[PDB]
Amino acid sequence: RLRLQDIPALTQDHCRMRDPAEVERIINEFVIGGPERMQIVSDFDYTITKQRTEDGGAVPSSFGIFNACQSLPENFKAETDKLYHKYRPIEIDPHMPIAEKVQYMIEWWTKSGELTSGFPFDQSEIDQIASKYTHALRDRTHEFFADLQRLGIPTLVFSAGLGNSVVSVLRQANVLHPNVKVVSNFLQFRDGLLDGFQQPMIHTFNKNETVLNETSEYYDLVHTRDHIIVMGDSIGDADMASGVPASSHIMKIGFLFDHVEANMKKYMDTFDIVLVDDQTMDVPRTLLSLIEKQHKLN
Ligand SMILES: Nc1ccn([C@@H]2O[C@H](CO)[C@@H](O)[C@H]2O)c(=O)n1
Ligand SMILES: [Cl-]
Ligand SMILES: [Mg+2]
Repeated sequence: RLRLQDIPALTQDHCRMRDPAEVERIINEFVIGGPERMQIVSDFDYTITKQRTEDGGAVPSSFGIFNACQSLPENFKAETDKLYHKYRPIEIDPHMPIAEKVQYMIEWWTKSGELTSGFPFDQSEIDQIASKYTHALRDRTHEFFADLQRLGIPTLVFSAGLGNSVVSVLRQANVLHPNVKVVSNFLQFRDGLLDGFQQPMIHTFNKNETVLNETSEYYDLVHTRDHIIVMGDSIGDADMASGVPASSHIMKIGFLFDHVEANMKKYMDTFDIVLVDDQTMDVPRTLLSLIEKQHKLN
């Protein structure tokens, strides 16, 4: 019974939709269903953090947060810079198929894990770096996660980055509530020393059923959660929830900032909602608020 023209955040100029009718229908499904059937799957880097800071200030990735620590050997930032310079162009190569990218991404993550080995490391360094960027989350992220917790909605942060940094940022932002789980590449510690990352490897091209599916540990938390909101700033992010078999309705929300017109067609074909230069969580928040309205009514 909800109409799109009565939902202000969806009517704004930056909100692009290939098919507003299907979006409206999905929203109505969400609200009929209630919070108890809702689940969230969100990318971290430049989805939860800002692509454009209100200030001119730059925001580093999770890996960027790690690599900026002092406890690192003096060779580390050099070697990681070399690796990045090598594999980053490949990661964002439009012409290259994903089935060709995967090998090279495997190379990147492998070499990186092997780089981060043999020296001890303290979480508090990470924390010290991460505390400077709690102010760089999208506007109303705190309120968004507050909503999620209050509604008891399982929220997954699915990241191909460095989980320690992610968790540090989220914790220090006072946003990592009991309902929030993080699946990412986490540091592995052996006998007081680093030993790469803990299996399984999560790269940019397996943020999907190959990693998150019915066999996964997290599935038991959300096997009753058939209404999914997926949030991301990259095309790949759109398939993060492909491994949930009995999902009936999925709202795919994509945040477009870089190369707006070039990527607009792809993003519109990929996401149900495309948000252009939107550094807030006001749209997902809107959805949740409708769902909660219906919840109180019942
Ligand atoms: N060892 C690695 C592996 C990946 N990356 C970059 O971080 C992004 C995930 O947050 C990936 O998309 C990738 O660009 C990195 O900086 N260092
Ligand atoms: Cl990622
Ligand atoms: Mg991202």
